[PDB]
Amino acid sequence: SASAVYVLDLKGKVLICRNYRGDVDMSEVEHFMPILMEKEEEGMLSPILAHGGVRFMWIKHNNLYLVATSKKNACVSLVFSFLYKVVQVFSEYFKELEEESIRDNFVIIYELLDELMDFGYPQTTDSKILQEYITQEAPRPPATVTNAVSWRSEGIKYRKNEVFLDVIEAVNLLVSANGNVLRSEIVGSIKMRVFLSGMPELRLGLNDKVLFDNTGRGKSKSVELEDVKFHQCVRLSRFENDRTISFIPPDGEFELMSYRLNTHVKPLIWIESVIEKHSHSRIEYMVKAKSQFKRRSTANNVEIHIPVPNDADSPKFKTTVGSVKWVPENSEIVWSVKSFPGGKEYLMRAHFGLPSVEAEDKEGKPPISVKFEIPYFTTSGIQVRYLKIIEKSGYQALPWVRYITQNGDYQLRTQ
Amino acid sequence: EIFELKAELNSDKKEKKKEAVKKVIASMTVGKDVSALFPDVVNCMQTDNLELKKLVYLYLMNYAKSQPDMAIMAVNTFVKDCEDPNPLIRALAVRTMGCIRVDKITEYLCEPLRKCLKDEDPYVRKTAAVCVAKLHDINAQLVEDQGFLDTLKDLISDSNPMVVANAVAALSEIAES
Amino acid sequence: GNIFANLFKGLFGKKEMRILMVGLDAAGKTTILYKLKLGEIVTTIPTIGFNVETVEYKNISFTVWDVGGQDKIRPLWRHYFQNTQGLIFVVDSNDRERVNEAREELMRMLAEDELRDAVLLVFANKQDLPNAMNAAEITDKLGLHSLRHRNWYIQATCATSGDGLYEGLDWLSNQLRNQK
Amino acid sequence: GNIFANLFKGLFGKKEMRILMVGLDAAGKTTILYKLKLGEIVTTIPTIGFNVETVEYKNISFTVWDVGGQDKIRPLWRHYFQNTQGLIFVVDSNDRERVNEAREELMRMLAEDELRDAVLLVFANKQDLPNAMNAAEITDKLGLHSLRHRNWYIQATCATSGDGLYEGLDWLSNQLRNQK
Amino acid sequence: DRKGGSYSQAAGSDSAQS
Ligand SMILES: Nc1nc2c(ncn2[C@@H]2O[C@H](COP(=O)(O)OP(=O)(O)OP(=O)(O)O)[C@@H](O)[C@H]2O)c(=O)[nH]1
Ligand SMILES: Nc1nc2c(ncn2[C@@H]2O[C@H](COP(=O)(O)OP(=O)(O)OP(=O)(O)O)[C@@H](O)[C@H]2O)c(=O)[nH]1
Ligand SMILES: [Mg+2]
Ligand SMILES: [Mg+2]
Repeated sequence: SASAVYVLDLKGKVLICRNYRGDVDMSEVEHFMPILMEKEEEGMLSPILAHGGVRFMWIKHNNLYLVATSKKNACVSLVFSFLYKVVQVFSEYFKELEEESIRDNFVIIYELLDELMDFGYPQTTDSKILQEYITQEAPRPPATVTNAVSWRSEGIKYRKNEVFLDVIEAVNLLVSANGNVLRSEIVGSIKMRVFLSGMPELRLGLNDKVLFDNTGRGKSKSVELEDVKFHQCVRLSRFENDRTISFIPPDGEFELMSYRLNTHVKPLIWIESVIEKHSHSRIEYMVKAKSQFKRRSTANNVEIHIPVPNDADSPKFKTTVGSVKWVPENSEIVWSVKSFPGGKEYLMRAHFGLPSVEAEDKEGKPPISVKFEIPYFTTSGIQVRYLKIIEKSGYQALPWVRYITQNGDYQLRTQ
Repeated sequence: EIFELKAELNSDKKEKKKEAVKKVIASMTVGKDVSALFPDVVNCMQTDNLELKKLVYLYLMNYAKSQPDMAIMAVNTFVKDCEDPNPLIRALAVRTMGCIRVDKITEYLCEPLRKCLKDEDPYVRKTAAVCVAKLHDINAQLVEDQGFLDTLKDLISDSNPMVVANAVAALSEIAES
Repeated sequence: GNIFANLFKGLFGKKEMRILMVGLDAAGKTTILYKLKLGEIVTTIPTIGFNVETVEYKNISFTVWDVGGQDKIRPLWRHYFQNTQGLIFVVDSNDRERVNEAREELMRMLAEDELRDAVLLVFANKQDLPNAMNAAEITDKLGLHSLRHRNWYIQATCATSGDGLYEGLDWLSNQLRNQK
Repeated sequence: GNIFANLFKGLFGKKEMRILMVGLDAAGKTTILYKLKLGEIVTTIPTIGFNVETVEYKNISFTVWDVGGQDKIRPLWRHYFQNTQGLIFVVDSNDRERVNEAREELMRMLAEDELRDAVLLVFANKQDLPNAMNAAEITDKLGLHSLRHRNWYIQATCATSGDGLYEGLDWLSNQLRNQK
Repeated sequence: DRKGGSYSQAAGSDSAQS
């Protein structure tokens, strides 16, 4: 129940404002900046502000804060969803999200803001559907918005019917300083770029554990996805009935399903780091990386970030494989490895100086995060079984998909 | 500046009227009090181009409470635009009518709202459902007198699931207050 | 400078001209404008605001700006007085009580120092009932001959039939254009 | 004689074929034909007469002639038996009392010496309720295996969903066309 | 070629489950 959706800037200036109900005065935006400054300076800053009887709930963008003022007991989740949809629409329409496009795309920005939400209730949020009625370079609105299928425009025709899938894995490990992993969860991400002719009804089928148990084949390798979040095109009723994933893919790249299940296996990359930091004399970084993944998979672009001292200077790196560079901007040692074959072991011996004068305040111990990305390796073991592409006209589709294994929240707690 | 903008907006050339409208829109967004030129922009409102009509409607909505007296010269334009064959124009007119916080303007907007309540276009139906809720929030007595509750209730039991959801949301907002 | 382009444009017709549509409410102004533009007697609700249209005849774009006769819109005729070259007055001969009000409104609108080049254009609307006056009784009652420096012309036009519209258009063209 | 034109036509597809749409009333025949032709579940009144349509798939014009299951139209199926190459039977598994009537009608229509080259095409209509039988119980009850010199194929098609229509069309094309 | 694993063709349905 937002009252006025406005876009701020880094200096407190409102780049663009669009009131939807008019119950909140436009002058309340000026007090948002002082309120945010006071909250940040006292540790009480939150995404949802409160200027008397008006609440300023907004998120932080790349360069401006999309604060949406409200007065009644409006749904905070609804406001956040509307802000996320607006950000996604802006990203789809404008390649950059900064002040350079706010002051240059006002003619289309105002129209998009007016069409997106009326009276504080959003009605259209699909960038592909919205691009057929609001352009910066007007016909009647498309029937897709009025029709039930609001995520697949009818009449799309292509020379070929090729759909590219992307089974991107997210290996997140929360390893404590004692050496044990506390939060070790892998979140799947099935992103597909559907490019076909017409409005095909995709019938996604994988080796799900529940599906295998229902069919009676609960004995082979099945992915045990604890949480499965289907897209808007995916029919919730069909999935709830008999695990049938039937939905119409959209035109372009979109996220169909987002699996999320816990992982009880050993980490793909094991980092054994030591800190022989002398008392204002020197420091030693005996960091050893052990690859627990399969030898057939190579972790391309392996970047194990080792947090070095903030005031360290004149550092020396004695490693074995991969270039080690210290970035003063980040205040950490970037153990960058181009190719990391499975089962490899890289040993590094850091050595940096330290000023004689002790620091005035503590700096903390940021966790060590690895950036391993091993392609063609599915940690969860989930493999796509079938993709039922059915069209009324009748055509031979050529579906494709690739499995990518990367590191998500794979941080290692320091000592 | 102001005189030049007024002269450009009071000309017979569309290429200059569009430029004047864009400059006025940019000035308001840049933080310029352009409410003094609201009566001048009223003459250049009924235009065939949809690009300038949206800017004029936005300026009127943002310059309606500031100059309610000068907004009395837009009821006829709204009534004329509420019957355009293009669903987008009708939806924009319905949205602008409900967005104008004028006590003397919402009274005459009941007829267009009633006409657009039973609109065949689902976008027109959603715009009418939103405008009914906006009018009820602005004036509950006017909405009750217009008998929009019965029309809103029948919206849920009709086709157009997006329009049905919009009507349900409008009914919930009306019942919330 | 060169005026070859202007001469070429004028060789086939370049002048357009303008016109105004003012008068009392329910005086046939909207119907007259519809007949001039389309050619049919269209029934419309009272003009709360104003109607803007154009008529193409004799190679001149006769733009007509209909103005309502409402009390709240009577003082709004000064908005159209800026950048206005013509003015058409629609009388209501079927309203004896409103004849005085229409004459007073015309006198008030004719007593402005800004609207001086707009010639008088009196149209006898509602010329279908026996109670309608002639083309001289209405002018005599309104005192059109006492308008110094005003070129007024009384023409009777029937809203239902449309007779006399061509004569009025020809008179307006002759008053506006002073060429062959 | 020369058959160059025939070869050129066949190089890009020349065969069209035919099809029949017979069965009991309210058996999904009209809905099945609408789905095959258009692709939507269209609600229509009972077929008092007949419906004639065509389907273009696999470069073959599959013309469908819907026939109602009315008592007054049951003996009228012999009119379409002349110049007919295909025949599609729509069963009603949701009508236990009408299953015997449908089987008797199919046996009567299958006992004609003129309709011999038309292969059997059993379509399991109304495949959306739990009471619908499988693809073998209905065939066993109808005795489709006892039809000597008849190439019958049972296919389950859902009127609301449309699944199995492509398989039935492919089977019909394979039965009609004996080429690569 | 493509970084992150070469794209592989997908099936149409569970042919072993009928
Ligand atoms: N039947 C008939 N009615 C006429 C005639 N001339 C004028 N009228 C009346 O004049 C009115 C004309 O109204 P409109 O054409 O809509 O426009 P208007 O003259 O400006 O009147 P307002 O909109 O109220 O300002 C009609 O409602 C008629 O009742 C005529 O010749 N025949
Ligand atoms: N809801 C639903 N109804 C079905 C389905 N299959 C068959 N029917 C019924 O079958 C009837 C089909 O009638 P039509 O499509 O008009 O044509 P028909 O099958 O030849 O029936 P007649 O015209 O009476 O001969 C419908 O009225 C439905 O009641 C189905 O899958 N879902
Ligand atoms: Mg009028
Ligand atoms: Mg039928």
